[PDB]
Amino acid sequence: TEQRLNQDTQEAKKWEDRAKLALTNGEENLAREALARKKSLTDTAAAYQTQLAQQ
Amino acid sequence: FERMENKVLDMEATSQAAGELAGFGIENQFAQLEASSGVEDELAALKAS
Amino acid sequence: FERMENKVLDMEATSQAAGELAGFGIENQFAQLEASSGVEDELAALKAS
Amino acid sequence: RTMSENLRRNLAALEAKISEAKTKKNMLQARAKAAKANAELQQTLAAAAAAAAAAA
Repeated sequence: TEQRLNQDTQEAKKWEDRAKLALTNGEENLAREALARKKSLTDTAAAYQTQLAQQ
Repeated sequence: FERMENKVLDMEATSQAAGELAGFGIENQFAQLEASSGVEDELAALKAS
Repeated sequence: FERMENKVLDMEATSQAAGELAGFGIENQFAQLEASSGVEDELAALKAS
Repeated sequence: RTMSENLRRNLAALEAKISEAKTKKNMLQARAKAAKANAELQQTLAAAAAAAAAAA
């Protein structure tokens, strides 16, 4: 679970960058999409922290 | 020719009726709205940068 | 000649429709942006030299 | 050309949730393996306590 956690905490930063790269092109319709991808990664990363601390 | 024109018009109306009626319903009818994505708040926060 | 012109126009529209529709989707639609590479930060750092 | 816009939005709204499902399944399969490892451990600990070799 420690390996999985480190993947998703860096995959989210990829999508955070790609969102800002869309707003500088004004393409809000695409920035919202990248933010939606980020959200579900942050939500599941919190599940690993809870699981790992218990284990 | 007259008899076969009427079959075409029956096909067309049957197809349009089902598609029009399938155009109703909340999931489709909301999918036509631009801000439906639900991330508008964090977009507004990002726009603070 | 008139009958065979219409076949050509049906081929052309079929080809264009699929390619246009395949032009959508995040992976393609982001591939058209120059800074999509994700290494812009370390490029900016290298530009400090 | 009103139908084609409607379909083209519906088509994007599907793949957006194939992406969500595919990230959740990874976290759920992880949890399913962990839960099953602990079940086998707790079963082993109970069987050992039922033998009570230390009491014999």
